[PDB]
Amino acid sequence: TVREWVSMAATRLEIYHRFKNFLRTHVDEHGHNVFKEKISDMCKENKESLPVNYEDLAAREHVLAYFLPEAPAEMLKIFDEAAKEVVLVMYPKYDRIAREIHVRISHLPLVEELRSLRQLHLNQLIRTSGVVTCCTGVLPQLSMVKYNCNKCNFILGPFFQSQNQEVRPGSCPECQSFGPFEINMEETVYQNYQRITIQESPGKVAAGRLPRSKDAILLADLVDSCKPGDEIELTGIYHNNYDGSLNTANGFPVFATVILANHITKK
Amino acid sequence: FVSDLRKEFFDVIVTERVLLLVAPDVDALCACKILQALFQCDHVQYTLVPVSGWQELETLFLEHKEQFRYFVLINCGANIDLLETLQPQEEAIFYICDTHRPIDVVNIYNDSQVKLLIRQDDDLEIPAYDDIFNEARRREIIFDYEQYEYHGTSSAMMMFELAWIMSKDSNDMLWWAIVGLTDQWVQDRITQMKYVTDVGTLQRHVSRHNHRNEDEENSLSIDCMRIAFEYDLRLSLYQHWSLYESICNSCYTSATLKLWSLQGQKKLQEFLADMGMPLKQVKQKFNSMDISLKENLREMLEESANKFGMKDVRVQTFSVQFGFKNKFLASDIVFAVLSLLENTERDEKGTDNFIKALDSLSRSNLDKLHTGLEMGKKLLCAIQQTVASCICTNLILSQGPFLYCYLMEGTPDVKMFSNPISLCLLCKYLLKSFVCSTKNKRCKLLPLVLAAPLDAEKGTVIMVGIPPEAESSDKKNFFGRAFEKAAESTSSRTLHNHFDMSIIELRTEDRSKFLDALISLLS
Ligand SMILES: [Zn+2]
Repeated sequence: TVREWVSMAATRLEIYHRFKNFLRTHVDEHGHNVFKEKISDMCKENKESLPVNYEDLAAREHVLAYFLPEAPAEMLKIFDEAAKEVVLVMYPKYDRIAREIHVRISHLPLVEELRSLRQLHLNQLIRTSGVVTCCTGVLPQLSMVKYNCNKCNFILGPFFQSQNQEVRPGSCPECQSFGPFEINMEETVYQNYQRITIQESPGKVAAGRLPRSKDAILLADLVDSCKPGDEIELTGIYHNNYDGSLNTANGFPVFATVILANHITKK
Repeated sequence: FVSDLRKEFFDVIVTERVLLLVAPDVDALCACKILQALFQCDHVQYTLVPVSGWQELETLFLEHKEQFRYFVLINCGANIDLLETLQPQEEAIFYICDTHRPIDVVNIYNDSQVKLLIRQDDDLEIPAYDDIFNEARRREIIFDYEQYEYHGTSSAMMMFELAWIMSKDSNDMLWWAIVGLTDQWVQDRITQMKYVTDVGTLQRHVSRHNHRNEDEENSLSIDCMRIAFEYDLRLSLYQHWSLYESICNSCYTSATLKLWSLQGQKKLQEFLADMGMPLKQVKQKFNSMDISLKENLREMLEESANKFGMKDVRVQTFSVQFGFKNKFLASDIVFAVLSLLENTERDEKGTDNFIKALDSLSRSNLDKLHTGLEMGKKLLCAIQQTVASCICTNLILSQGPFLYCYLMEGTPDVKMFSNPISLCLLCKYLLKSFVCSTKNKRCKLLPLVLAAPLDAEKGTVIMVGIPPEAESSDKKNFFGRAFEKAAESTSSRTLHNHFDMSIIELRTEDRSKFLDALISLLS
C-alpha cells in the first residue's frame, strides 16, 4: 500500500526535503522563481492558501506526482508543513497573520463524473464537475479539543477530530478519571464548516438518465467560495461515511459517500 | 537691536497701556499667549486686536493712535518702513518682534520709535550705515541685501527667554515655545540644522524644569504638565486616526512611495507585509489597536522603512501628558491650531475664527482642540487628493525655468486653498511629490508657481511661489521681487496685502502677460 510506504519516517523526510527544494528552486520558462512571487502575493493580501499546479510538480518530481493521487492525506499534510516552513523563512513575521498554510492542487490530469464513481475511488484524490444546488451557512466545528480532568484540574493535550467519527479522550497521567472529562471554550481551537451539494450539469446529463448529486464539505479558507447555481470544478478526497438510516431504509447495509473538498475553481 | 529686555522693554511698559497686534500664525499665537501670561502676572493692562494685512494694520493703528502710546507688534511690520506709512509721533514707541530677516534698513537705523526686539546674534548681514545713508554702490548693496525673504528665529522662543530672565517661567510657557518651534518646522521655514540646534536648547530647558527625582516625581500628582523629549516618527496625527490613513496621507511616506500610483499602493502593501502587522489592526483606530503590536512599533517601522528606501522616518520632537487620558504631540497641536485659524465652513466671523484658534491653546478648551484635529485630518485628505489629481492628469507644465500649475474652478475642495497657509502647504507637498515622481534631472531643481481662483466675482486669482527643492535648501525665496518687477513691467493690477511678499493677488486678464514677463525676467 502506498499509504504504508509514505508513512515511513525516512520516506516522510525525503518527501519533505524534495518538496522544500521544489518550492525554493523552480524556475519558469523565463527562469523566474514562481513560488517566490506566489508567496509574496499570498502574504501581501493576508491569505493562508497557496496553489500548486500538478503539471510542474510532475515535471520536477514524478515520484511525488504519482504518490499524491493515491495517498492524498499524509502527502498534503507534509506539503502544508513544508510550505509553512518556506513561508516563515521568507516572511519571519507571518506567524501573526496566519497559523497554518494550506496547499491547493490545480490541474489534476484525471477528470471523472458524478455518475461513474464506485468503490474503486475510495480514499483517492478525484476531480469532478457540476452545478451547486445547496449551500448551508458557516458553522463552527471542533478542530483540536482540549479535554480536562476533574480529579486533578489538569487539562489533557490536543486531540484532533475528523469528519467521520466522534473523538474520545485519552488517559490522564496518574488519576484515571476517564468519565469526568469536559471541554473548555477558551483553549479549544475551532474551524469553519460548510456543506455544499453539487449535482450533474444540465447539458451533460444523459437524456434517459436523471441528474445525480453528491455532498461536499468545505473547511477553513474554502468556505463562501461558492453560491447556489454556480458551475464549479471540484477537487477533493472521495470519502466513505457510514449511515445506518440508509441501511434501515433500503433494508440492506449501505454507506453514505461525501467529498472532502480541497480545491474549487469557478468556470 | 535691543540688547537688554529686562530693563529696556518690560520696565518701560509695566505702568502703561499696551496694545498688542498679532499676525495670524501659530508662532505668533504662542508668543501672544506667553506675553499675555506675563502681563496678567504683572498686572499690566493691554488690548489685544487681530491684524491680518497691511491695510488692516494701518486702519487699526489709525483707530487707536490717540488712546495708546506704547505699541507692540508680533510677527508683522518689520520688513518695511513702518515710520513712513504710519507717521507716528515722538512719544509713541514701537516694539517689534517679527521673524522676517530682510529687515527694513530705515527701521534698523533709528532710535526714536522702532526698538526692534529681533536678536542680533542671528545670521543677518547688516549693510554699512554710511553706504546707504550719508550712489550706484548703494543700489548694488540694496540688491545684494534684499534679494531673498528667508525667515528667522521663533518669536515664542524670545518670549520664553524674556520670561526666563524674570524667573516667571512655567511649563505652560515652555510648551508654547515648543509649539512655536514645531510650527516653524512644519511650515518648512527654517533649515534642519537650525531646527536641531533649537531642539537642543529647548531640551536643555525641559531637562531643567522636569527635574526628575525618585519619590519626588512619584509622589508628584497626575494632572501636572510633564513635557518630555521623544525621538518619534515622521507621521501626521498617527495617534488619532488609523496608522494606515496616516501613512497614506502624510508627505514623506506619500512622496517616497509614490502612493498616488497603483505601483505605489502595491509597494505600500509589501511594506506593511514586511513589517508584520495584520491589515485589520492597521486600519483600526490607534487607541484600539492591540498592545502587542504597539510595543516596539518605532524600531520595526524604521527598519522596514530602511529596506524600502525610507531613511528620515524619525524626527526629534516633544510630548505632553497632563492627566489620565490627555496626551499630545507638538505637530498635532500645530495642525489643530492651523485648521482652526483657516476655516471655510466658518468663513463667517473670521475674527471669531482667530478667537477660537487662540482659545484652543489653553488647557481648558480641549474640545476646540479635538475639532481642530478633525479639521486637520480633513485638510490633509483634501490636499493629498488634490496632489494626486494634479500629478496624474499632468496639469503641471514646465513653462521655462519655473513650473506653473493652475487649479480649475470645478476642482473639488478648491475653496480650502484660497487661504494663504493652505495654499503654501499644497504647493510644497505638490512640489515634493512631483520631484519624487518625475525622472527629468533638470526638472528636479526647478521652482513651482501655483495659482487658485481667489474670487470669482472680481476675477482675481491668488498666486504663490516657493524656492526650488534641494537636499539642504537655504529656504531663501526670490519670488516676491520678481513678481513685483514683472507686475511693474506689465502694468498689472496686483495687491501685496499679505505680510509675505511671495503671495500676491492677480486679475485673470493680466495673467498671461504677467507669466510671460516673469519667464523673460527669470531667463
Ligand atoms: Zn487527572
